[PDB]
Amino acid sequence: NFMLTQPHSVSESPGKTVTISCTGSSGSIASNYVQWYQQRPGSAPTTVIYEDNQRPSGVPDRFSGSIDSSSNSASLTISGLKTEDEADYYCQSYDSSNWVFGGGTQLTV
Amino acid sequence: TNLCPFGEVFNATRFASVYAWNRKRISNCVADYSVLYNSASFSTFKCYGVSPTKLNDLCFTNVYADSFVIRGDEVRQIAPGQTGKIADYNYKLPDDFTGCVIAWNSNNLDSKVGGNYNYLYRLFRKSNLKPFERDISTEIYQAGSTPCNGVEGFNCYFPLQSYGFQPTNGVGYQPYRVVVLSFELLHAPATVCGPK
Amino acid sequence: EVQLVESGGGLVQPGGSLRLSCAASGFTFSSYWMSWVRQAPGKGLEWVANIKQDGSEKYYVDSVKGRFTISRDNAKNSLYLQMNSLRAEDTAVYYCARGQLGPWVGVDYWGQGTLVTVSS
Ligand SMILES: *[C@@H]1O[C@H](CO)[C@@H](O[C@@H]2O[C@H](CO)[C@@H](O)[C@H](O)[C@H]2NC(C)=O)[C@H](O)[C@H]1NC(C)=O
Repeated sequence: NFMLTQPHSVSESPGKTVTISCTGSSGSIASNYVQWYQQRPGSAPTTVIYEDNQRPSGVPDRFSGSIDSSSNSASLTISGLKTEDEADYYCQSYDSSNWVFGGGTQLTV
Repeated sequence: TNLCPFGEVFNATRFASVYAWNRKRISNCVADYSVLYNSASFSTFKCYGVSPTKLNDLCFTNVYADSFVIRGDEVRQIAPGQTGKIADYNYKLPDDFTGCVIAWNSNNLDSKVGGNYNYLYRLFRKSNLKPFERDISTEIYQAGSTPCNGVEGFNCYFPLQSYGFQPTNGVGYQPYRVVVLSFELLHAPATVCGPK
Repeated sequence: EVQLVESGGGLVQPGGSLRLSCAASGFTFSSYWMSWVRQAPGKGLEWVANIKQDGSEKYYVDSVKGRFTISRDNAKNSLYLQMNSLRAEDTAVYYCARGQLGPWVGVDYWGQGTLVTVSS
């Protein structure tokens, strides 16, 4: 029952910076790696950030994340906030012989 | 290529207590991390300092391995930084680790119906420990006043308490074997390294 | 480059048997884990199954297990998934996914996906 809690449509800023937080309920999310997947509806998704803080090749340096053990949540930060950043990001965490997935955050601009 | 004995570290019939954790070094072989991340029996595979993506490429001179038994509520206590009865007592980890932490559940192997009583732990100490120490002595604790001088009366309690392992409790109360791998490099030629 | 195309069946099949095959190319098949992820129309992502690189291990969740089987064939660089006894909530688009290091780090390359519709 490792349900992940994520708000919906929490990013309503045309500019400035973006912050998205996804937390866990059953246990500590800092024990295993938690990542975000950038998904374009009507198209194939791609990996924007993997592991704790590891940016894949070709991903711009604007995307960044952080891990906070006080609130048991993982954060995602976007700096540039261009028109290409329209996506819904799902937080994925590892469980014992199981995989979980977040609700998703529809990023509108 | 001579392969490092990763089998006996993980596939060990007997595991020591948390307060008496073993230490085994390995050198002059070829490390096989491909058997580690290709399995699914473990519950925690987190590597601090060294990313597991380049684990098969980054390679050093000495590798240290530990093994001890805890339960499910203090697996996060093994990580560097946080506190607890397994952090400020018994085991302790530095803040500059370049290694990995292994954790898996073994309930039937490490417990029976009658309840295990072969595992001990340091309940309380004079103070905290260094980033790497071993505590074997079973001396009686010192309260504000210590007039016992050899007895177990008031204000003088036994530091070792038996560990409760019964097969029908919750997930966090089940036994959890934990293996800690330590990676460091010295001014010496590399002994163990990734396959090519 | 990597090519991950599939030939799943979008034909309506209430409670029958349908097989999905996700072809792979551009990399060694018998070195990395394989997994399947499913998203409902208008809902979020969810996990269905995953399989070891040699086919020895396989895991599901409570709702999908007992009716879904999955086996890969590393000789022809392709994987197969077969399901039976479909129900109403299976109307979704199935994506075949590959693992970066195993079951821990997660997906690195995403497939195109075929939409599967079940109705009466
Ligand atoms: C610990 O023992 C288990 C069981 O014998 C080993 O798992 C097997 O390893 C061999 C070696 O490649 C594989 O061919 C089998 O498919 C494995 N079986 C299962 C069920 O996983 C395991 O490798 C051993 N651990 C180490 C570090 O060698």
